[PDB]
Amino acid sequence: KTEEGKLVIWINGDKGYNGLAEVGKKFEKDTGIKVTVEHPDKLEEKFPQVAATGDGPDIIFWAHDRFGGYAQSGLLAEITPDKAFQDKLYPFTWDAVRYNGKLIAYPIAVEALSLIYNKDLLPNPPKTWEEIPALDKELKAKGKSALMFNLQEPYFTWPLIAADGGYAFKYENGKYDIKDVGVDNAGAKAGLTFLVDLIKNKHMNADTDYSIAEAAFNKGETAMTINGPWAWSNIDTSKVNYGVTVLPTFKGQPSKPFVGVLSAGINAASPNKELAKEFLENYLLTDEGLEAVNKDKPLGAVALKSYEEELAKDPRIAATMENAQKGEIMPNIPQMSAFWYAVRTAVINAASGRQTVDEALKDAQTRITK
Repeated sequence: KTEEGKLVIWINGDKGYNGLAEVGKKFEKDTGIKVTVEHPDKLEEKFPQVAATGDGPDIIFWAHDRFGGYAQSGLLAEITPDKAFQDKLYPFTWDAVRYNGKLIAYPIAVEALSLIYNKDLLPNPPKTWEEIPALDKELKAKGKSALMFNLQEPYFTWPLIAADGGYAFKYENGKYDIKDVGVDNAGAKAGLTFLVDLIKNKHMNADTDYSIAEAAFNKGETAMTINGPWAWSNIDTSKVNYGVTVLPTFKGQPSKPFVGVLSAGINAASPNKELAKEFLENYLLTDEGLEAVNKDKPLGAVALKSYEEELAKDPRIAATMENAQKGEIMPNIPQMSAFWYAVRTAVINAASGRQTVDEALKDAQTRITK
């Protein structure tokens, strides 16, 4: 039974330079509230090493997948809810942030992507995706392109082959089956086959690099750029208007890309539970500290119906809200990491010239399981 008067924060994508700067000093100002502002970068690998000691600090924000799903085995204490829940909380948010009937994680950051569109240099029916690829005919017909992006990255092919009906793993409620995979079907096959025609009908050789494709996204002068809140290079007070819209449908069904929520939590050794719940409930959960990090400057939407209700002005929470309703939550299984060996042999190997999608993709399923 020991008590202390200090807490260390850990943020990796919150930013808030001036925001947290004030709130931190304002508390100690009373007569006993000192918070240490720290931010990680590569500590992701040190965690399992520096954790074996018992977790020094006790304040860190990270997505819910590797927070409420991994901590459940390491050393993370559950959180207690207040009246903000009964008040009017989005059931679609907490209903998914449950594990073994326990709430050992809370979301306080939405990370995801938008579909970029060009001011008015792309007239067409945004009801069909196929309308996009054809845009190259009229665009290239002069000396430009309506779309430009990578081709061998897990940010385009996957989201493109997902709008067909190709599942990855069997996840119900909050657990997996054993060998239930939805890749050895007609949905995944037809999706991997279409992606190949695009590369041949566009580059006809696939010679697009990062510096080559970066040229387009850099000047965003083409109706195809994919970016997120945590992938912007150099802010700079620009003066160019950009259009943010959500992806259409394919064949009749949308695609399943990435949705992200940051779960907050403390180690199963936090001092004073009542003092923690009180300090945190009024720290990063009120106009006192919240406005600091989410009002100094808007960037991420919060899990509050009351706040978002005025939030109608910000297009971050609104635009992403479209895909969120019809999207899939990131994975939380270690076996899924094996798929990396699949995508390389499926697209890369098959794109070489001595690998057929039949034996490459189909046989790949049986290999992963055995």
